[PDB]
Amino acid sequence: TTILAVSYNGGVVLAADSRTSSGTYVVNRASNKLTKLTKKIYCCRSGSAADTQALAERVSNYLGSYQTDIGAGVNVATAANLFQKMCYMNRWNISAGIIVAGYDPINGGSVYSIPSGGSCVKLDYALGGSGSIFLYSFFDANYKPGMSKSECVAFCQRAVAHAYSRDGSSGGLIRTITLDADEPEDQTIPWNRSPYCMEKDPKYVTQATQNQPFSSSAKITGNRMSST
Amino acid sequence: FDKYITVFSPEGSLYQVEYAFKAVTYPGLLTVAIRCKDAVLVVTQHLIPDRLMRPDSVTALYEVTPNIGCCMTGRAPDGRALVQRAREEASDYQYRYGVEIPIAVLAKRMGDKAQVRTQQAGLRPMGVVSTFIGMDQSDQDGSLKPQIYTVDPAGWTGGHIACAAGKKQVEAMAFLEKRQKSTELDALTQKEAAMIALAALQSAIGTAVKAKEVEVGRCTAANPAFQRVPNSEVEEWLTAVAEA
Repeated sequence: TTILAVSYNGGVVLAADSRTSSGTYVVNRASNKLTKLTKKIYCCRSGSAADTQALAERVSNYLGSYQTDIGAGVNVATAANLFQKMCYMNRWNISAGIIVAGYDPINGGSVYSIPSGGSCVKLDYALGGSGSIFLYSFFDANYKPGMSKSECVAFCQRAVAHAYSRDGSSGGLIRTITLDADEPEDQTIPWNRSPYCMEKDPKYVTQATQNQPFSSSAKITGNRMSST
Repeated sequence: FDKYITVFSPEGSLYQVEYAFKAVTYPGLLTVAIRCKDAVLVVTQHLIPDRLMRPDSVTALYEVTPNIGCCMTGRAPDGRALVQRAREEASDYQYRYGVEIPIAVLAKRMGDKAQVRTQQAGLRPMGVVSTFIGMDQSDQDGSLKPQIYTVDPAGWTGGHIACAAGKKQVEAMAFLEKRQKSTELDALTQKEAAMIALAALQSAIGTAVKAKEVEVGRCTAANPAFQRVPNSEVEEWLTAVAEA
């Protein structure tokens, strides 16, 4: 899993790969890990599909009740707070990295990370999933904040692609959604138009030279490609 | 002895339930609801005699869910409480089944809730008539049909084409029956309907209404969410009534 969210001026992007794996087999290659909580507030789920689907459904339910009751929009902080509560109450029995991100008119776009222990941290961007370990340096090196919506979408797609090109546990599509004052725009990049992969990076086209032919010299030539 | 507790009288009637019906008319407000081909409207009086009261703060219209409105008529705080219960019911239902509660089910469950108060002693029946409106998806085509379900303090639940509750609910009804012999009410337009509703309200309460003395709620096939109709548009219907 690779999930992330990034703020831009006036909203957020969420992004995720689509793969759900039972270890080394892919049970679902088109999962949707961007889960709607309210109209403009989403979570990205990582960890146990079961656990995260159960919490998201629970929180989305509570939040719809709550919106009907106060007769007004919900804040992202409220959604994060609830998520945090539930994640923390059940921290021993669930595996669950969440990101809660969305747009509310009081605070603009926000991002909260709620990692396994049930901390809740408000950030500019957040990463989660097994694939996130690959993006920390990518962000450190290549993410400048203050990006436009469209730049930010493309950057999150790149970021996911980089992650899932190295994490065996992430893969497939890249789903994104933006969340701001306007209508949510979901997007889905199929793998074969991924903005990065190792199988198409020109610096990984030359094969490692492992299968040298038997020679009278130490000079390395190439792999032996043919018997003759 | 039977007048004060939920046991049967010798005639086989439940006094406290009958009296709860009088709680419906006691406030002096009338409500009317009506469905047309692709919408449903509910109109209720919204009387603010106190110049110092804040009109937008008092209402008898309530979102139950985004796709179900209701209008409570009667003892206002009892209505507010039923709304809470409805809301809970609707939300427990969405959690359990993953779908928004159909309005006829919600009505039925609120009728069950009321019925209970008439059979278990020492719970006061809520003195309201609840009127849920909403759209409802059909299993054949998937098209949305508009619905009006009432629930009354006895727990009697019903679907309606048009319905009135509150003071002069009889003279309102009589007017709509009469206008149902002319036209077919489910072939009307949201305008012709609202006109009928507003005209029925006006007939019953014996006065012409202004826009700010009503509050109107609506669901439409196009936009199924339940929405307070803005005053501009109620003014235009009220103009269309005084004329034609």
